[PDB]
Amino acid sequence: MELVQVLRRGLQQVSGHGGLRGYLRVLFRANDVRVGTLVGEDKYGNKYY
Amino acid sequence: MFMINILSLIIPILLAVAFLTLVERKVLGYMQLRKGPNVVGPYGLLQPIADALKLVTKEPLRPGTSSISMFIIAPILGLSLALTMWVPLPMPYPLINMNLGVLFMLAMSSLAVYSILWSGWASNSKYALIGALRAVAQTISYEVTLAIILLSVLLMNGSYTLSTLITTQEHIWMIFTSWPLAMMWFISTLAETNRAPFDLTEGESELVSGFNVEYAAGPFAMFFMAEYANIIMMNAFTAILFLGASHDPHTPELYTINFVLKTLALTITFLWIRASYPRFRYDQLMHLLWKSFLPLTLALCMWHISLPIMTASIPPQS
Amino acid sequence: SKVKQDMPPPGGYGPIDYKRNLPRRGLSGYSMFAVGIGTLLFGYW
Amino acid sequence: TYKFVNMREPSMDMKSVTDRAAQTLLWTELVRGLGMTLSYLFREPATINYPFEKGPLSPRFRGEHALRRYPSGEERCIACKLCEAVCPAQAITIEAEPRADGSRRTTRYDIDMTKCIYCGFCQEACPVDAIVEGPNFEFSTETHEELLYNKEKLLNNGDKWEAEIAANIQADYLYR
Amino acid sequence: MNIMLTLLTNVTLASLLVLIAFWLPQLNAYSEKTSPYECGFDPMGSARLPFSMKFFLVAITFLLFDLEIALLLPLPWASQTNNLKTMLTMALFLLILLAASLAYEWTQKGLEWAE
Amino acid sequence: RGEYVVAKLDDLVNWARRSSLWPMTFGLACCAVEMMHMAAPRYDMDRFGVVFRASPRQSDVMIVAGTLTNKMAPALRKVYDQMPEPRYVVSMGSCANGGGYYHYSYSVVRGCDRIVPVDIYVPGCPPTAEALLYGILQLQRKIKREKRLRIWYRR
Ligand code: SF4
Ligand code: SF4
Ligand code: SF4
Repeated sequence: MELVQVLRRGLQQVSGHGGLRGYLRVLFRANDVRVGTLVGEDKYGNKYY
Repeated sequence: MFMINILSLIIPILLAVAFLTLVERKVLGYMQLRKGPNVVGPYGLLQPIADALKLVTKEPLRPGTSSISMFIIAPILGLSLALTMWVPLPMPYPLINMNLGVLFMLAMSSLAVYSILWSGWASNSKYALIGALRAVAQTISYEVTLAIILLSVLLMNGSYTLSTLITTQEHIWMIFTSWPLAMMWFISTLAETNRAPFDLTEGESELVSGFNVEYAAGPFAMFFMAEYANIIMMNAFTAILFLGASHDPHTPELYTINFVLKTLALTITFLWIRASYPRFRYDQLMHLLWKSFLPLTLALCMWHISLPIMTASIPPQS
Repeated sequence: SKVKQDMPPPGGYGPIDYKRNLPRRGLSGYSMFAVGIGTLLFGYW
Repeated sequence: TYKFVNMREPSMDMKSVTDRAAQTLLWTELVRGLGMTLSYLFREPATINYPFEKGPLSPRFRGEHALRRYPSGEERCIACKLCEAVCPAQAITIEAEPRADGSRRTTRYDIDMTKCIYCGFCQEACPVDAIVEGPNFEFSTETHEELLYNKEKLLNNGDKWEAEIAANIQADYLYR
Repeated sequence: MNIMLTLLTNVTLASLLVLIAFWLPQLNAYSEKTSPYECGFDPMGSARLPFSMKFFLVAITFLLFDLEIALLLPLPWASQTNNLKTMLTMALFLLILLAASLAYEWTQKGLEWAE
Repeated sequence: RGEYVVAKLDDLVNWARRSSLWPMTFGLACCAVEMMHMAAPRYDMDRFGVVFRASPRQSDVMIVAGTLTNKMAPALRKVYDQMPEPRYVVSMGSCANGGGYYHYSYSVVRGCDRIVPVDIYVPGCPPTAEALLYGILQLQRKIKREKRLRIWYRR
């Protein structure tokens, strides 16, 4: 059942990244698929995960 | 619409070769703990486009110490033969029903020497002149083993009609009857396409590239296209020859799916072998076939010609 | 304060394996030849 | 003591010869490596997403040189020229002078980054921790002149990478 | 027609690829590019000299074996004959002669890549 | 007008060049080993479309990795002179950029620039693998800002 579990997690990350638009933006710009906790934000506009 | 079918044969093979240059760089890297190309588009899907554009718009240098006629003809031969050698393949309904399809394609398989020799000599470099003869000797000395293996395998099929080969297998995978033979055949295929275990022509210590040294940009990329089209073509040949599949005439798509899956699996085995094994030496390379492969192939051919007679199971001629 | 620095734990350290533990796997040569010949024979039948 | 590496000669019974003949004919060690590489294919790929993720470092990391300054804002360099006498590549050049206030600061303090070999000898030589090497390594330039630093460039480096250098020194001065 | 049409399509397609390859890009055409290459140097005064070789024997025994491969090619059609016994003995003769030629090649150096 | 079409076309071309630069290795000293570490699993140069392995005939960028001595200089010169256009040469390491530790030697040239044009100066002794990789990315952004056909159309 870990296969359907990882399928569910893969469909969960598309929700974690602010929906389809945010997910596609992250995939195309940052070459990343995973979502981490926002540990901080600098003045210039970079999110630290 | 015949020409439309032709184009539907060439063009998809061209995209297949193009994305093979991505799947190899991904498979190899993952085999050696590398993520592979995933920056050009999603999961590196767009990467083959960029390198192709670069090589098209890269400067093609004319070899000053060369006769341009062969410097241009050799890519023509290598590429055109590689694609037209896809013509008689048994897709559920093969494009051209040539009565001697297997012999047709085996004969065209020998023609790659006729690009190798002109590339190696016309470019006029030491690495080129060495690698031309070395690679020529490789491929010609393995073509014989390919020939006896093809004959011995076919002696149970019935004829040289390559469409009836499916009808030969139908029940059981043909490898189950000729696994000793296929094990040689596959390896000889690995030798004929000049792959890392058996390449011997690149040899990036003493041959560097062997034949594609002075070739640059487009004519250079054409030989890669030939090389990584022969990969798919011979893996597909082996796939049908030994790894049979079902084919219901009312549903042609089923055999198509099974066959493409077999071809992908065999190409992945190609990449699998190259990602692990060391590279042969010319001494051992020809020792492998002259001393070891050829006697076993001769004996197996004798076995596979005597077997249908004693079992009273000669295959149907028509 | 007492002097302290990067030191091994008081119980030393756990053993570090160095012997080649290359695994052994595979049927007997007779078994391999037998299974190959049996698959062959089924194929010919 | 010593161990002989390859004296394990094989036996010659029927079982051993059959096994060796099978391994030679029915390629086995070949398949062994072919399956090991498969195990490495399904594993987790070791790859760091640059530049989004950077490699791990240490507080002792030696990188771009920089000229720090006291909490009051005054530059720590008293131009003792110890760092110039220490740099094995002689990439450091100082000219000193009695300033208007008087404190002997450097009229000229330039480090030839193309001559520098990034050893950290200057910082350990400095008796006031004036010269230091910041954690920055992201200063790959386009022109050779861009690399040849000046006193003002070193001061700007010390004023940009400053919280970094202060934090690293606070975490490392006890070791040194 | 059909088959010939496929061969024509493939050769013209290949020629378009080479034409775009050799014509589209732009080159400054400066002289020192023409200097040949060998791992950093140029191939001195060679890459066309007669090639003192030894595997010529392997090259020629290739052809000598290729004739016999051509001889044994008709086998799949030949197995469909009434007098199977003669076909069996005589094909077996052909493969035995293959093996005997290889063996004489073997013991008398021969296929042993000359030194 | 023509700027739209020519800019889109040359943007396509320079993107294709940018994501498929092929290094000509050329490691002379410890900078070579650091570059090799940069192609190791961790940083994985091969991900970015860079291929590390490249014969000098089929290559886009030379990394002068290590000290360049007098005896080497003619060989490096013949290698670069044969390099097809476009050819951007990056110099890694203080030794290759200019002088080095052995700046005041007798058989070491005082910089790759005195031998061959340098497009990106990568500092470090050695430049830690990711610094090299950042220099490669800087060259990629340089290829992004390329206006060949614009200048042709606006010559
Ligand atoms: S690390 Fe600093 S002190 Fe050492 S050689 Fe380089 S510039 Fe001079
Ligand atoms: S050692 Fe420190 S104080 Fe002395 S000249 Fe160098 S930077 Fe200035
Ligand atoms: S710059 Fe440093 S690492 Fe590079 S070659 Fe010179 S001494 Fe070696």
